[PDB]
Amino acid sequence: TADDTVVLLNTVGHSALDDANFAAVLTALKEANAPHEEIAVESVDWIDPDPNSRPLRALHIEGEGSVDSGILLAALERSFLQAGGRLHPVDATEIRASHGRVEGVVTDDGDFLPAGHVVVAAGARSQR
Amino acid sequence: TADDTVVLLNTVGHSALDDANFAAVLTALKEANAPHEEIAVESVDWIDPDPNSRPLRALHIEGEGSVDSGILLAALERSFLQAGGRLHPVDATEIRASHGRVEGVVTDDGDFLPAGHVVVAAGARSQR
Repeated sequence: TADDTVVLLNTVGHSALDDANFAAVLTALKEANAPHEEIAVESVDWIDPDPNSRPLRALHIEGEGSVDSGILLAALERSFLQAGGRLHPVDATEIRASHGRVEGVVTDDGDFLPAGHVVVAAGARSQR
Repeated sequence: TADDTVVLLNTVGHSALDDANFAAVLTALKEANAPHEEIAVESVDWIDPDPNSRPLRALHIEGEGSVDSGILLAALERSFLQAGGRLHPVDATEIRASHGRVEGVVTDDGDFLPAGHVVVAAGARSQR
């Protein structure tokens, strides 16, 4: 959805975070030889801030962009099926292991799925 | 009382004045080849602003300073007497002129002072 990012510095925050972090971003960009420049705030397109909340410094970072997370998920699902992956729309309840090896996964419908590899990427539920 | 001036840009004002005027100061300094530099706000000595009112840009102007107006007035009075001036601590009430020439000044004590030269520097009362 975008190729580039503009980092804005305004005074609606702590100097001890926002001033220090703006300097650290500028430094980290220089260290990594990343393409960027400090630009005039008047050259940032579209923004129409409250003058009392407006930025006084702006940082254009080239090749630091954004994705539509919904279109990304759809494209990952599509790409998974295309490569022969199978989607089973149930939740794991329990990982089964014995003698220090994975056997598979009990699902919340009562079934058991056997496997020699289990990758846990269950977000905030992963450790539990 | 000082040799140098720091111009501060904060967001406690209109962008249409403060942003335009900061740019105009920077421009006028560059045009005149006047000694100055845009400095980090963290390098401005003494200031301890409210973070929500703090400056995000600062401009050091070299050889643009200040005087104590009270010591200046005392020094001007002293220097006037030294050069043969006489201080008469009354106010002019009326300038007298005839045949398109100054005759002198009626003072608020009722007296009349004759002169061939009258210089009006009575601040806001000068035109009246």
